[PDB]
Amino acid sequence: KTPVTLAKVIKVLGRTGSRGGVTQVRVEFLEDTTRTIVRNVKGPVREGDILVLMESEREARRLR
Amino acid sequence: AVGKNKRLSKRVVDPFTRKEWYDIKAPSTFENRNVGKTLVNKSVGLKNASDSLKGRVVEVCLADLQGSEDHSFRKVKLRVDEVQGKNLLTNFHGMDFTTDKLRSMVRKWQTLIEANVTVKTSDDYVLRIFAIAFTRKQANQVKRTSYAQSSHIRQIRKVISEILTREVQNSTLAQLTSKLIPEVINKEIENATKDIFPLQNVHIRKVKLLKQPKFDLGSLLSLHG
Amino acid sequence: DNSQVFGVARIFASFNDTFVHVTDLSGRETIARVTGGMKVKADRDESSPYAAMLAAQDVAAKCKEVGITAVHIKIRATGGTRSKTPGPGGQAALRALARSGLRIGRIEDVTPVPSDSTRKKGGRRGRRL
Amino acid sequence: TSHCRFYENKYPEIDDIVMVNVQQIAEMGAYVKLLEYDNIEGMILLSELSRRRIRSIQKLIRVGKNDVAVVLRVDKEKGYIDLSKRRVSSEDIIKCEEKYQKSKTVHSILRYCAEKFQIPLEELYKTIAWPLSRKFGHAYEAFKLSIIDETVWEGIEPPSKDVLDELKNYISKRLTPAVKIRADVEVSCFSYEGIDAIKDALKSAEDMSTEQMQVKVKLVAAPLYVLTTQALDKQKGIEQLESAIEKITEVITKYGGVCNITMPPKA
Amino acid sequence: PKKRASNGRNKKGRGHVKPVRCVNCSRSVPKDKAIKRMAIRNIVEAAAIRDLSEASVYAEYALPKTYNKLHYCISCAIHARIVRVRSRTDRRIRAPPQRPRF
RNA sequence: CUCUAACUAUAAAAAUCUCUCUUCUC
Ligand SMILES: [Mg+2]
Ligand SMILES: [Mg+2]
Ligand SMILES: [Mg+2]
Ligand SMILES: [Mg+2]
Ligand SMILES: [Zn+2]
Repeated sequence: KTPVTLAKVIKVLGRTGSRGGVTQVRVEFLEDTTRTIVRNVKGPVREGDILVLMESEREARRLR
Repeated sequence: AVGKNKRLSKRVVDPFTRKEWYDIKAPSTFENRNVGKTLVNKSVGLKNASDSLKGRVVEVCLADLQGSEDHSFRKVKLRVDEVQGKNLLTNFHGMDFTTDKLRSMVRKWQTLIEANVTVKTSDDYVLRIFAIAFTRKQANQVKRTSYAQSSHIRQIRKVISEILTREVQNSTLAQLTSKLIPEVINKEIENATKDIFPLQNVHIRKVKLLKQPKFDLGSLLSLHG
Repeated sequence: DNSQVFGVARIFASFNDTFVHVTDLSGRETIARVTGGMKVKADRDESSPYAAMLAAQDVAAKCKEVGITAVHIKIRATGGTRSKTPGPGGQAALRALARSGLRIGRIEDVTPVPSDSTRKKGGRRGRRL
Repeated sequence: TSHCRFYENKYPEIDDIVMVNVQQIAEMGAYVKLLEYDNIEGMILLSELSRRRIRSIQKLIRVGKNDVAVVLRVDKEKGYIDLSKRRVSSEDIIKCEEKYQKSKTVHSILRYCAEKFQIPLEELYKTIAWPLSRKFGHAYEAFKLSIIDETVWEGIEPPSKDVLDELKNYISKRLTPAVKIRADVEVSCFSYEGIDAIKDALKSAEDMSTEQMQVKVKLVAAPLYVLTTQALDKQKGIEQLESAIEKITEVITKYGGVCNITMPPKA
Repeated sequence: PKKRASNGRNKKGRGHVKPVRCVNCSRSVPKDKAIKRMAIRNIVEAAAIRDLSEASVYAEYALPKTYNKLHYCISCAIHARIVRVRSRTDRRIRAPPQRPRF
């Protein structure tokens, strides 16, 4: 199948990673807007973007 | 992954076509007597399943047997002994606490007192019972610790031991379980040691079982329905 | 009860290669044993949350085909004389079990904790690293 | 044109061992071409490339050379492979070697056939190699049989009978083998007449020798008589040596001496 | 010289106590010198509380906690961030770090 | 002038180093 889902960030939880080049945000689904995840992003984001996810059960873990 | 040195030192089937479900029936001392279902191989003439069922020990939360949630942290093990066909009967096998509650009450700055007693009930069932109690900070104790001296602990152990012996030798595990459900032994043990020491959280945990006399069908069927 | 056919999830999450192993109430019958190392490549991420996630999806699918609709979680650490703290993957395994339609009842921790260890491996000075 | 994969389908299976020629290396990994199968590309990643710590890639991979690998995931829509290299057991590489070697032989033979007949390898493989692989699991055993027993060409349709004739000619030209089966018998005779005994023994030995394979009893030591045979069929020479041993036993049993055995007939 | 008048052990009048093993490196360390941390946590964290609540029978099921007293080593305690090097006038303070949250 | 609640979770490898030291009295 093609379970491509979307998720609009509601807040950005600083920038993580050893490189210092990835960030961590709290995304909320376009559907069921009470269901949120924490996810890692690689690039410039701000409050308002719509990420595309091929997963929904994954949660972000701080990169070391 | 998918790695295996193949150090071996299609005839494939689905093992669920040759299987079915039996039902677990609780003793009448509990309310929700419909416990659950158990998966079993299909009956074979050479080896009958009903032989294989007997001896099974199902582990069920006590609150799942009485509907309430005051018995959430307890747990009861039932023994499969008699199969009526598409429905089997379970006798009491043991009791235990949930580790969550046990660790929840085993806290610092108070002495835990443990009482152990191996006894014989009114019938020839032989049981082992463990009781656990915790000294209680008084409702006026500005002193922060709540420790108990060794003399108080030994006296409390003696009292709990004699109470447990009394309430085992004077009843059967049918009546004993019917007594365990409303944990009146806990209240009685707390009251009998009220003068010695406060003793918060007097509980009876891990009611073991060490022997069964014979196979008495009459009371087992009498215990159901 | 509305005939929720029950099982026990019985997760075992060591510090490597967590286990998801559902059984009936008795526990004498084992179905859908698929583990963490069953589904992930690196051989080092058997403990990873993704490993337990895929293992959990497989056991959920297999049990749903069976007929069992609700499960009882029995989380176990490696236990014994070992670390006995729950593995990283077990929590993801439980979350994915609760995701895939299955109903959840009576989470318990059943790690084998001793009244004492016989002897803990590593010597008196332990693992020097 | 080397194409038309060895197996009955152009795509891999989920667990197989394979061998690969590297074509290039990128930063995330190398998308390289499979040789156990025809040409389909797939990734080997650096994290699952080397056994030890990946300090260098030029020393390990050696682009343009042949390595062992396995396949973990497959794209069965347009063709893409996920492969592995660290998970090759000590036993895996040996059977990979033998499988690739037999495949390479059966590939080079039919590549010569295609080049001499100027017909694409696809049709030739579909007409000859595929039914033989169906019948006996692999065409090389069929080639060995055709060397020995010629019934293997019954029921198979070539594009033309000239193709079969030229292929049989190349079988006779290229796959020439025998096996040097050697045994050593201890002579222990101290009897009265003992040279006419050996003379009669090898007179009988060369009497039974078939036209296709020779029988000669070589002398290296007075006790140690060596028997060397060129097993063309690899199963009748042992019978030949056993019959010779029977004859020598019949010779020695009545002159007055005895003999012993050190090396029975062994390849 | 004495870096610690308490010598670190916190024994003062026993002579010998029974050692305990490290959770990480399994170092046989005396039970009083060893750093003990009581990890009481939730068997399911806030990351899955909503999911479990929606997908669980027994409405308002009080989910259980998990309790473990961890007996760390001391090299491990420095390395695993459990305990930190302190100023020489700050080593005086033995009160825990002021109630992380109220 | 009355008060005990929240939380996790990193240990790959790294050996050695030939000078030469110089005054404070208003
Ligand atoms: Mg160190
Ligand atoms: Mg010093
Ligand atoms: Mg200290
Ligand atoms: Mg003293
Ligand atoms: Zn340590």
